[PDB]
Amino acid sequence: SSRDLLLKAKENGRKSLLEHEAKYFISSYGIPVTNIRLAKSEEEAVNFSREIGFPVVLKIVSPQVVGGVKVNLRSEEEVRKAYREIIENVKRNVPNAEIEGILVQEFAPPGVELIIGLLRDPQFGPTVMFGLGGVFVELFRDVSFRVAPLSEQDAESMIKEVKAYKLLTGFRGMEPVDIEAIKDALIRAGRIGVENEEIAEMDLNPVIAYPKGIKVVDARIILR
Amino acid sequence: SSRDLLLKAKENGRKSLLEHEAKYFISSYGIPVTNIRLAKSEEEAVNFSREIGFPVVLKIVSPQVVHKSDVGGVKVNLRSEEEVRKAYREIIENVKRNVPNAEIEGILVQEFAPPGVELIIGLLRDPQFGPTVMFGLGGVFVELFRDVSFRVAPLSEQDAESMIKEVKAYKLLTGFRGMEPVDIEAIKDALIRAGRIGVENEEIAEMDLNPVIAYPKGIKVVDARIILR
Amino acid sequence: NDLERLFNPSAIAVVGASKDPSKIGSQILRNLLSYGFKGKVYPINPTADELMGLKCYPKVSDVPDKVDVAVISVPSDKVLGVIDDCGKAGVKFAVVITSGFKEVGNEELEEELVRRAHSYGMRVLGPNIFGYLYAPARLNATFGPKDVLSGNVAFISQSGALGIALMGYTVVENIGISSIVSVGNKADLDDVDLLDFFDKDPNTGVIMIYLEGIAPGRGRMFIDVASRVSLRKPIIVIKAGRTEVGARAAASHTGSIAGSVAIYESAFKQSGILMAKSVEDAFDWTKALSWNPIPEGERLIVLTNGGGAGVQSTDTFADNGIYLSKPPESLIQEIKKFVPPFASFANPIDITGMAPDDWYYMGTLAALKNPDVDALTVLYCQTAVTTPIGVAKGIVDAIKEAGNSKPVTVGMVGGPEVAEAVSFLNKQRIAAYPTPERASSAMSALYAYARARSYVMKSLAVR
Amino acid sequence: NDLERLFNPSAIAVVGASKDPSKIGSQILRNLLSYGFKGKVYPINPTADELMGLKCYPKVSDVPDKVDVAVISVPSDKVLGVIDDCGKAGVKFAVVITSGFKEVGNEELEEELVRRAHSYGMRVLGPNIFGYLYAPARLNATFGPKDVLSGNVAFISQSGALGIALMGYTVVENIGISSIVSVGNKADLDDVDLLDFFDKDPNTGVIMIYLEGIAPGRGRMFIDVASRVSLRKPIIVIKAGRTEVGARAAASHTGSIAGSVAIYESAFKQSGILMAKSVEDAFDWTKALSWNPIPEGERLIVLTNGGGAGVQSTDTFADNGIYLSKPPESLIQEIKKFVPPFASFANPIDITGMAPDDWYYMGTLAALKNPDVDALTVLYCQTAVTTPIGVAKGIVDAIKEAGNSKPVTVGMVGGPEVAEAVSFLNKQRIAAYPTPERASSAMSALYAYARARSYVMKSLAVR
Ligand SMILES: CC(=O)SCCNC(=O)CCNC(=O)[C@H](O)C(C)(C)COP(=O)(O)OP(=O)(O)OC[C@H]1O[C@@H](n2cnc3c(N)ncnc32)[C@H](O)[C@@H]1OP(=O)(O)O
Ligand SMILES: CC(C)(COP(=O)(O)OP(=O)(O)OC[C@H]1O[C@@H](n2cnc3c(N)ncnc32)[C@H](O)[C@@H]1OP(=O)(O)O)[C@@H](O)C(=O)NCCC(=O)NCCS
Repeated sequence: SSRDLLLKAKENGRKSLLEHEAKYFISSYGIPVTNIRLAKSEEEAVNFSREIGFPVVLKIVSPQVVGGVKVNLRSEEEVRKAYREIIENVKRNVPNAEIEGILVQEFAPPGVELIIGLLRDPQFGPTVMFGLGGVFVELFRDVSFRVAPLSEQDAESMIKEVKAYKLLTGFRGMEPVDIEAIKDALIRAGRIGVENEEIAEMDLNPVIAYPKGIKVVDARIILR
Repeated sequence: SSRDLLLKAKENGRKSLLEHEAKYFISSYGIPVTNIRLAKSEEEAVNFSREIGFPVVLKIVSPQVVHKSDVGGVKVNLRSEEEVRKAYREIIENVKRNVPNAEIEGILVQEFAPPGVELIIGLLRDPQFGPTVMFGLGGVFVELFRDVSFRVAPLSEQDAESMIKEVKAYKLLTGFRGMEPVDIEAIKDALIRAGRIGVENEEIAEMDLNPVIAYPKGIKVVDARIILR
Repeated sequence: NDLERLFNPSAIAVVGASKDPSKIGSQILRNLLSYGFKGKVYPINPTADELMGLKCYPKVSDVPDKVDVAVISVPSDKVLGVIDDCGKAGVKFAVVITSGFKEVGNEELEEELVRRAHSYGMRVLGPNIFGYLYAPARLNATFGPKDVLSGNVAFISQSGALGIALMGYTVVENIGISSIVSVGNKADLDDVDLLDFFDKDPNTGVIMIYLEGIAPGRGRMFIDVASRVSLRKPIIVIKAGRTEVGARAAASHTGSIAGSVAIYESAFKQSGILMAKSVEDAFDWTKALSWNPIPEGERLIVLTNGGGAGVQSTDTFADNGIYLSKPPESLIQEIKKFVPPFASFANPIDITGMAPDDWYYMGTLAALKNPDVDALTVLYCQTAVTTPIGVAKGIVDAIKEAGNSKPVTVGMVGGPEVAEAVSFLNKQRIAAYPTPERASSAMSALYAYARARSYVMKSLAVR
Repeated sequence: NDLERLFNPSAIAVVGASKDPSKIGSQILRNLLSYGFKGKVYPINPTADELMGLKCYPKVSDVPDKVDVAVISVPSDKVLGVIDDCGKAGVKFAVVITSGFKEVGNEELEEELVRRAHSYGMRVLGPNIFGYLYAPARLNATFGPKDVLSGNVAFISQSGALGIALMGYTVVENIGISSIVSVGNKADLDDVDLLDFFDKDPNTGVIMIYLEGIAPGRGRMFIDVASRVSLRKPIIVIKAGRTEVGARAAASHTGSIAGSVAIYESAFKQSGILMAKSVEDAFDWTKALSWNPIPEGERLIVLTNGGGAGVQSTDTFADNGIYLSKPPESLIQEIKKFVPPFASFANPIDITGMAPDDWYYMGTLAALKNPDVDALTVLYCQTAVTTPIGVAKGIVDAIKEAGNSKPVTVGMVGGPEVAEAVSFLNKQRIAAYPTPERASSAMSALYAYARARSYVMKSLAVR
């Protein structure tokens, strides 16, 4: 029934999942995510913001699509300013879209950023990619690949493959992170690719790693 | 001349140059540095900060305390002449209690240095090849990954340029997310002058230019360590 | 699908043989007969009634026999016609020498060839190949060299000219072959099908592959199969297109799109495959894996006369992630009986340059007998004090008198006499090389395979 | 510091020659006469009247002649004694074979040897060496092989056994030698002093060095000299201790502290030196640099039959930072006159596997004559259609008839017939190799040296 999300999307001609639907999906596979709900108004949002815990951040959720992001809403009375401002911000900057709502997102503590990817190679089919976030993939292209399904051995070794690995084993002002949780996530990522033929690619970016556990902060799922 | 700093130090049994003496020295070789002045009082501190521009950082300059940050002898981001006096006295208060009989040559006033791409320029003496210049990007890229390059002095412009491109973190200099490309020519210049310092001054055992900040135009050495022998 | 009848056919037909002995079909026919095929050979030609002293037939289906394999050597405009006759005759395998298919842009024709074959339950090798050879069946269905050295190495080649050349190179490098298979365009039968056969084949112990690319949607299966094979038999892949620029060059000559370099490398790791960057590496490793058991531990011992070769060896090993450890005291003391006190026992064990022949025998023997030694590399630098052949014989004797089976490579440096000694050792299936680095690279392949096998074992560990 | 009289002596004395032909001093003496030294040879022995038919003397100072060089082959406890006599006799160079100095911990003795020598204005080679050879003076003062091929390559070895072995290996690899110099412990004369001599020597065109380490405070001078030599003559260094663990191993066998690996690599770059990680690389490169001028441009052309070898070559070149470019249209048009239209002209230029012998001649000729082509690598895969020797001869003819001197390497793959063809080509000083990767690696060394020379030129540019 998690697949309902992929079916409803395919039904509505969409070739990707909205930010919140994407997280719900990977969460159903046991990959930890930052907790969220999608605002259907300010009233729903503030209570939703009241519902999941503070502080809370707001974004934009529309199949269409810039200045659509806020930060640190501390108070349920205070929340009201930022939503209007976004819907106030969007129209002046950009005119048209079906707005499913505004995302009410849980705050994520700072940590070591990671990248977990899923692509489909013509030869080998679903392949999982790993690398550390920031400049280490965007700039240096320091990534590793394993063809799914992933064994625990595959997961462990592809993590140690990357040249930025030492950023996981503790360094200046940063304690070592939970490698087991990363291995777990990499294997479940591969599982998502093997099982769902209708997923063309998946980007877990950024993923934050803590001394215990990890959190997917943003998830991107393209369809086909 | 510049060598007076190295001579007075050898005379006083010291085996390194004080932070300010190190900067005066490398500045005399044409390596741009973060602007600084030595305060001999409360009054002088205020005029120098007025002169250097705000905000300003203050430090104690004394041969006794090796690290100033945790002794409580450093005050960051002082924006006003009222802020410096407050910070000035607090340092002279922290200092006496943490060490009563340190010799205080004065208080250092540092120019605030804008954020940029941090670099490391080093000078070591190899048994085989003598004075050698080291280069690498700051932060984790040298401390953790050990991504550095070496060239034996004296450095030609060709040596300087290629040793910069040698390092694996080079692309952090050619522009990336939220950062414009930096002045590579200024880096080359500094690397050559660093090697010159090593060749000419036999009494220098090692030199660490760390951190060095790189901007779209020019660079600035923020901290300099010169060990003697 | 079972390939038993392809490698061990009762009857084989050669379509395209001619009275002209120069034509390729005739070259194949000549190799079959000379190599000594013990089954039935049926030349097929529109006009001739007798070729090479054998009754010829105008068509395969006119043959009063069940033909297992048909080697097709006729122009592309005639191939489909022969396929139908072959299908009608119930031949199970069509080995298509013919060129002019996907590699030259005519992909439409290739897909038709395979389609029509399958409709008769017939399988296609190639097309665009130089044939295949299987030593255990005395079967040489190629137009390459008429002979190869017998052994346990299977060679699969996606390249034509290089493959047929390397076939001849195996003789020079003293590599024993069990099979040569040109796979060419891989329109149908590919490396996965062959790996399945060589997995089962007790005659094949090592598998070497020149691989430019695999078909879309075939890679997952490739890993599953290769991975299980690697558990019992080492696989060496010479990857054509290890670079972006080389990948595109291979893509052109092949007539297919170039796959991701990084992902191929990952697949090879997950399969426990050793990737060679060059022909020499592949053959040097192949030779060592074909003639040695896997080391049971990391107590590798290097034996040398003079530090020069030892240091080159230490550097080479380190480049391959292999680090020598201090030798067993039992060994040192055994060697200290003839070696001067000043000599170095740090591993490599230096027995000094002026060491005589018998010292190689005693030292090699002592090392192999010792239960704390897993593997041995012996390095020799020629001097007037020794004789290269006497050293080689000393090593042979020490292997046989150790009465065991531990991995051993030899590196010999010197003049014409060393070239002879090295040749001599390889003739006895002892991995010997003309430099210390290459000997150290060979031993490193034994360890690389051990670690590759271990990777796959852990990868298949049950949850 | 002039070493003219060391390599070109009028008179040389061998101290330690004996009636016993087995002793090392006698082996040296036997090589001097056999190699055909035209100067005066003076055996020195306490008792003998005549060795090898030559008037022997009890000591060097009793010789009625000015002795330029003395080869000392006596135990370490007698060396100082001989040094004093040599000094008295005004000898300019003491070549000390004797071992048992700094390499075994007796550093005091070594420093004394050098001291006493210097007091007489005498220079010391070694100690702990196997001697030296200079072909242009028909001088073989070693106890290694009695002969070498004549050529323009100088080889300097800090390793004893490996060095003396590699001396013999040069013959097998067909490398023409101008000099062999064992430098051993480098107590006095080192690579800097020798580089200065070989700089001026019109007989030496390439310099190859087996280098374990340089003396403290000597590296700066090493770069100044080596960089200056690199401008006209390529230098190849086989660095022993390219790894931390290997550096330590080299340090032990040498008896000195290990220097920084990264800093040695930098110094070599600043000197325009090619660093080889293996003996095979060094010799493969040496062979190419010795027989070819540096390319004057980046217009490298690869010529092959079948893409297999071409792709291996493309991969190897790219690994060495060399990328092929589209060939000149004039060339394509000249070749298209005999090559089929479907063939690939992307560079590598594929002339198809079934190409006959003459096509290599025509294609090699067209490539060399074309003024837009700077360098050529020819790859050949043996097939029944060609003859390896006919291909080699076609290449020889095309080089001669091109009437120019452009860099050329050849890669040939096949059976015994290819092994002979390759030998044949190297016999005519045409760099030929048994695999495409090694031929492409050889050509890459020409370009690496060009770029290395360019590096030194720019560093020495006047600001
Ligand atoms: C080393 C490498 O490069 S390996 C690369 C892979 N292979 C290649 O490159 C092969 C290149 N060549 C080809 O592809 C060619 O088309 C070949 C080899 C298949 C055929 O070339 P040819 O021998 O010249 O073909 P040809 O037309 O002469 O036919 C061969 C014989 O088969 C006969 N033949 C033709 N049609 C038929 C048929 N339907 N049934 C039976 N025999 C037939 C011909 O009559 C001829 O015999 P003949 O001398 O009595 O007339
Ligand atoms: C140099 C070395 C070879 C000498 O060993 P050796 O030949 O047995 O030495 P000996 O004691 O026999 O002396 C050699 C000859 O010189 C003679 N000799 C000794 N002192 C002499 C002197 N002062 N003047 C002249 N001749 C002298 C000896 O009488 C002997 O001649 P003989 O047989 O007629 O008596 C040995 O000490 C050595 O270092 N060997 C190792 C070399 C090596 O490994 N080099 C590194 C490159 S691999």
